[PDB]
Amino acid sequence: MHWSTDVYHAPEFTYGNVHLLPKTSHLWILLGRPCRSSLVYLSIHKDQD
Amino acid sequence: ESEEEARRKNWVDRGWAPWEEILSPEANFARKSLNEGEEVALQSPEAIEAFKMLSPNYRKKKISDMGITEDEYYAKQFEIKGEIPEPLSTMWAGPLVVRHVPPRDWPPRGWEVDKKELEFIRETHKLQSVRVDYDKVEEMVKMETDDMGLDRYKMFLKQYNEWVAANKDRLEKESYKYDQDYYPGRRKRGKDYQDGMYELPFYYPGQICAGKVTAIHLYQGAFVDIGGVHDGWVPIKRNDWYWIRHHIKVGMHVIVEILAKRDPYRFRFPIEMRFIDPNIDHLIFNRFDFAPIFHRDEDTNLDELRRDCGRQPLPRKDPGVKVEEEPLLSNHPYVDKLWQIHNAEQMILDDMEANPVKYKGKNLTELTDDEDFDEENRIEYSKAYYKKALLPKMITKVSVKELDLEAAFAERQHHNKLRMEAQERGEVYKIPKLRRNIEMDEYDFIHWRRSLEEREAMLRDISCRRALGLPLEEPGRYVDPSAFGKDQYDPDSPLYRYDYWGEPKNSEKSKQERMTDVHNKSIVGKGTVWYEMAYEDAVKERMQ
Amino acid sequence: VFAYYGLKTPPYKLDALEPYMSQKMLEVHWGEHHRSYVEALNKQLEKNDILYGCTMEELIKVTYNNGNPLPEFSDAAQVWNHDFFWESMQPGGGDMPKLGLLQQIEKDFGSFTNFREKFTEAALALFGSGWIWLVLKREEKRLAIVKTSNAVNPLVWNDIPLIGLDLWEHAYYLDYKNDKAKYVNVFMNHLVSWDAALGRMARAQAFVNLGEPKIPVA
Amino acid sequence: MRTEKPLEELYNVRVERNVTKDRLMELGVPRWSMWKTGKCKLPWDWHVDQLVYIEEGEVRVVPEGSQRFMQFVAGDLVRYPKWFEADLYFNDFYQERYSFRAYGD
Amino acid sequence: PDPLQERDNVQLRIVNYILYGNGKPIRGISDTSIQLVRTCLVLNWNQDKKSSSCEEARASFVEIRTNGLIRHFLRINLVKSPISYIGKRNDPSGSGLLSDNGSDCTNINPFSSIYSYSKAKIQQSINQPQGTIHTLLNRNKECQSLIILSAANCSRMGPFKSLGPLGTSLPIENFYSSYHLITHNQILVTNYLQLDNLKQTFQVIKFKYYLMDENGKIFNPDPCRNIILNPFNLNWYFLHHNYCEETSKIISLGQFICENVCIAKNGPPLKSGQVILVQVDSIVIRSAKPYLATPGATVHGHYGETLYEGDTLVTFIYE
Amino acid sequence: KFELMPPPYPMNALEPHMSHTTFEYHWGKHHRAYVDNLNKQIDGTELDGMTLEDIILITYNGDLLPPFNNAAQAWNHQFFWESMKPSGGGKPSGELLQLINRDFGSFEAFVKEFKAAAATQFGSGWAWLAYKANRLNVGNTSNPHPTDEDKKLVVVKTPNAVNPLVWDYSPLLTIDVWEHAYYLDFRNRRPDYISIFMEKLVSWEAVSSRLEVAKAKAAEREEEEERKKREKEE
Amino acid sequence: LQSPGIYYRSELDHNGISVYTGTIISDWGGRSELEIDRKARIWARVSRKQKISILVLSSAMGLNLREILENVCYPEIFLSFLFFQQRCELGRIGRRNMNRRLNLDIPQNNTFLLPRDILAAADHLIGLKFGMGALDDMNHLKNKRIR
Ligand SMILES: [Fe+3]
Repeated sequence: MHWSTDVYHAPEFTYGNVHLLPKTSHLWILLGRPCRSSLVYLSIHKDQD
Repeated sequence: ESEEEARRKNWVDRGWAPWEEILSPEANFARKSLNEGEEVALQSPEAIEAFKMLSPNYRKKKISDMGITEDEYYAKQFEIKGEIPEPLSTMWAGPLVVRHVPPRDWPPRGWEVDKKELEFIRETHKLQSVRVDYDKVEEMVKMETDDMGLDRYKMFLKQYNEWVAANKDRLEKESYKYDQDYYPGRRKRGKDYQDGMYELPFYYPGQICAGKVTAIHLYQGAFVDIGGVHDGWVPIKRNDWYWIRHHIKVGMHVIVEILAKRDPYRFRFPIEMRFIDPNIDHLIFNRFDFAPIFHRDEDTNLDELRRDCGRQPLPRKDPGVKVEEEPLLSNHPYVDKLWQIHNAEQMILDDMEANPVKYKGKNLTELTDDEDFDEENRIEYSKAYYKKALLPKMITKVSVKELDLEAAFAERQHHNKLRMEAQERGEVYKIPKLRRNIEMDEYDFIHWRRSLEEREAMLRDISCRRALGLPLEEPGRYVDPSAFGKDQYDPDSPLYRYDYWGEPKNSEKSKQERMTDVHNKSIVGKGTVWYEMAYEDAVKERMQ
Repeated sequence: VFAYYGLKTPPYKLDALEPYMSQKMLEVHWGEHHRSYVEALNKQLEKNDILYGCTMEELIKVTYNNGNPLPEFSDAAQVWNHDFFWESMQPGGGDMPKLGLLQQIEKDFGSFTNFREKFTEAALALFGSGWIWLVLKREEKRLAIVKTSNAVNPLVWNDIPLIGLDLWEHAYYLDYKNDKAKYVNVFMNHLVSWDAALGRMARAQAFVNLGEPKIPVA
Repeated sequence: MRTEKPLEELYNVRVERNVTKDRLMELGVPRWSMWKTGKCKLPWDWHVDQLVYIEEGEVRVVPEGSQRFMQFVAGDLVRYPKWFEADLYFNDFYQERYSFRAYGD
Repeated sequence: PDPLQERDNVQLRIVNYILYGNGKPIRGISDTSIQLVRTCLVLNWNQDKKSSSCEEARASFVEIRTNGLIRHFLRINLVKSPISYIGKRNDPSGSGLLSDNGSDCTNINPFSSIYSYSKAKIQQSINQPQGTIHTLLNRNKECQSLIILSAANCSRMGPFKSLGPLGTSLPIENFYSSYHLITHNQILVTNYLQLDNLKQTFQVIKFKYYLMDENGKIFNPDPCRNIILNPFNLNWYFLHHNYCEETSKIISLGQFICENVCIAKNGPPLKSGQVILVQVDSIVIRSAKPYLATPGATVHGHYGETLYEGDTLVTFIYE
Repeated sequence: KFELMPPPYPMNALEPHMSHTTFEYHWGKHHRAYVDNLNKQIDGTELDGMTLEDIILITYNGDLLPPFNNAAQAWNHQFFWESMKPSGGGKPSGELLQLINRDFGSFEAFVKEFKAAAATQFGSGWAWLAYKANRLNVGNTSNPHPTDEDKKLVVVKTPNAVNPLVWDYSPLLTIDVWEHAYYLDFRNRRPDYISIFMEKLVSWEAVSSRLEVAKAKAAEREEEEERKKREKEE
Repeated sequence: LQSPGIYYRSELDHNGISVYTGTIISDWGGRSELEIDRKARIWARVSRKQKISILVLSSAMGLNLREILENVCYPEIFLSFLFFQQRCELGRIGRRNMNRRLNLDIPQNNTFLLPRDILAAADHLIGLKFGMGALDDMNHLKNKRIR
């Protein structure tokens, strides 16, 4: 996800993922392939590999 | 929390940045029109302007009202808003005094040169320890040339020229073979390769070099061309390019300092450098912990990759046992291999004694039992054996080529002749031990002595390391006691298993019934056991 | 054949610290103890050419081998260590830090007096030979006081060192026979170099950023 | 890859080939322990150093999870490092002279 | 009998119990005599104090086939529930039970020709996603996730329309001076350096190049001007890094470009994405898709979370 | 509690080789400090009066406990003084020679080894000569085929403040390679100090005395083991 | 007929926020609900009374209070908040449905209602109360089983 402006940085709830919008804005989805790596995989698989 | 605090948190951890987000007119109108309401008259000035800008003729008239060319409006569309930083200045600390020194790692692995020339080249490393007073440098300036002494450096150059002419084609072939597509950081090949480019061995950490910026990546960083076959890389992460992009532009001549040189096969960017002339050390907050590597198809073992790159070991589960508080090892690997051939020799001797007709006519020194023995087919496993119960079975094809029947024949012919006369004497003869058993015991003894020596050395090693402050276990392997987690736990208390609820101690399956059945059939009676002792205790009582 | 083959004479003269460290003592530590180390490092680098073509900061880490040091780790560490030490002391004396280093000490250790107390405590608590260091941790971005073993230096944990003291006895036996606390106090009062520490922190700021970003209002 | 990175230095296994007997008696090779084995497979995890002076045969050491091995001829002095996990594959008669050493000589 | 006994976990015990119950005599057959006392042997593995452990043993028989003969030998192995061993010296690898498992290609003998043929039989592995591993800074606190950026997510905009090592700094005698850092930073100079250059007058010269030979003599054609000696040719050449030219690009880094923006009449910036790479003749754009949200809506998620396919992004409350 | 015990030799001119000053600082100041420190801390503890040798073992606990260091250094410091007699040096005579000859080849073999080991110690340390009469406490410690010649004399280098007592070997001879000992005298020429010690100062008889004490210790242990065997049999 | 599992039906409430009630169906047909008022008010409908003391029910299951407050996510509202015949006997399909709806990795062999199941149910309910959740439809064929 990505938003430039016109989105409240502080969430409405303390333990939630909900973010209200003060004004109209565009929400972007930067395409990518998600993966689920365990603690063993993160020892060698690092950034920009 | 507060909006400011939230934005701060985001910038620090997530990486938010208010990018430009160039929009179309149709969209600009959508963003500046939905703020008022629906089917309502547009009262805001910017909304009316965006509504009027939906016509091409209106835009082509407004661009002429302000007197701008057709390309000027398109250039102004991609304009950076917000506060722009001040132009940075270059404040040089003092005189730069340098000296051309050949690299310490000049001769690559596998290139042999004359020893005396390499000695005279490496002699220059001793002279680098002397200090120079920078202030008095101006005083000793000599404008006359043709008096500088650079024989050593020259010698290096001579060697270099030879090595490039020797290995250029091989390096280009390897680059074409292992690397498929070109990327900033790989070897310049094809039309991009001009004769006269300094190859990778020429460079060494600590050299200041001048170059131009040829590429800018948001996630990786800047790429500077230092006049060589391999480009240079300055690590700049994703979020810093909001402020660094105003000071670093493609095509800018910059001065850089090489701080590390790596292998181009494993590492993506072999030369990583820092900026000297456009000093931006106050705008880099996100940094790389480890250099990028290639996860190729040839490397199948992750441990070899970790040891080649230099990263931490693969973490494993933390064992609760101690290396010192555990029993020794008294089982030699040759025990099974000697036991099987000993039993085979005994059985063959017994079979030859039972049927002397087959043993007769053939010399006992050499007996060709089977001529179709194969070492590859020595291990044969067949799970069809269901004589007593359904269980797997294995077959071992022992070879008579190495069976030492010479001494075994004499031993058996000496033991039977005495056991028969002992039986005739009214006594029962129980053979205490054989030679093969003695050899197996000696193997067990030497293995036990090896383990004892190992632990005797470990008891001193632990002490000294503890005293001098050295790690007893390899750092990076047993660091996580149970961070790896959420595994189903057999234990009830973790809640991964059931605990009595309203007294629910009942357990599914786990039938003890099947086990009870084999016990019941043989010995149904629920009698009280009288004698109860281990097999070792039984042997001790028998020998006593 | 030999790299790093140089004693790298200190910035000051051998008699610059005479009122506190006699000119003979310095002569011995630098002339004999240090020189020897270099010679043996050169003799060990002549045999192994792979470890010859490596920088000092990389040679130390590659010879440490993550707990199982190679037979040439101790010597190279010592050479580097000693060099840092000579430069970690300046002629005259050290009264108090300067603009940046004093602020960072006040932020990390609370105050400069508490910093001196903790430094003296860590120096006196060390047993045997070793060194005491004032380092800058990268991932934590703060100053810390770490005590090490005979030859181990903070370069093995990727930490930038700023000030160091030699607690090996060879350093103090001649003028301060067995009053090691005195030697510490002298080194902290009239032998510590804060300009060198400030310059090294300025150099380290190119690798670890000590500050807060400029967050746009958007 | 045209591997210029052998396993003798990737894994810190220092091997001295064709050692002279004067250095052997200087270290104490003849006054060490013994170990004999034919064709076997010994998975072993090291806890201390080990100077192995092979005497009779040949030993091919295979580290954990690896497909490439390192071979030691009968005239080599091998120093196995600490925290080493390997699988020694034996093929024929083998004899050695070992002495486990702690931190320091 | 063995002098050295291993500390095995198998505890074999012999239990002898009376046949019939006390006080009740059963009828005795005339043909077969009754067995007053009997004995039996049981195999029970070690039981942990925390949880009761059972002897999960396996029974198999092995036969020595030599000279056309067979043997009757039964083997029992108390195999533990976890295949993983605490240490490698205590590995169960030294055994073979079943040949059904064939997936263990790694068990191929390196001396056989099959090991050499498997190098070419197993082609280069392409099952991997073949992309740059892009970590998540937002997911650093929680379980760290990974984004694989590949050619399917990035595109390239085609049209869109001396140098070398100087030297190595020598050690400085007056270490007190801050000459070690070659250039100061305009922002951080107020921290490590006193305002001496502000009170005094700084020199008008910026770059001073002094080249020292192996004998220790400083040589430079101009006394303090900018002349650089190139390593390969050893010829004094001016840098001219400024060259009285400025390089700028219309498309900056990080800018989100929508479609139908018409930067050029030839090529449109497709994929509606962000510029991640800027070169001298090309532009790389990472694909993205915008979503228009009305005031009062709610975005489900933080800044840089991973949104799988079919996940709720925005909730609109409409009549 | 534990108090400084004077050196057996006069420690004045007993050795012209070792200065009185060296003795005064090494023993008078350093040894005193270790013992005093031990006394200051051991007070009121469970180990108020336990023999220092036993106290060492208890405080080794892998994790060295707070007083281990002071204790060990004190004990070791006293072994040193015992090791050197006034006029001294020569060759071992008596049974030591036989053991030495079996274990290492000649006196000239042990001498070379001891000298070498001492030189290679890095940092503060001690050098030890010991009898291998140890016995593990985990698993299959007992030896089948127990044989004479399984006990041997070994040279052991130690890091600062660790004595072979912790691993149950038999201390016999020691050199203080920690710098306090030889600097004043030889200004860092450590090999010399080692050499002088092994020529002019080693009273081999003192070590031979301890040698036989140790032999008896071993014997008493296996005699007690025999007693235990009888218990479980009958 | 319906399949055993948790459904998280959002019953409309006249006063305050909508009450989120999660019904756990067993193999026999038992029903155990969990309600949520404006406050935490985590109560069960198994007992005759409206409040069945879900905290006391979780404590009586055999789990430690510290582990109970440490395992569940968002421990702030958990700390602020102050049968085995047919209910625990979940079927083979019930375990699969509960592992699919929730995020547990309990093996398929286990067919008993573990306390971790109730813990995760309460966690998902209190998360749905904040907007992090998704309701279920009982008319969906994936929620029904064909005999
Ligand atoms: Fe020193």
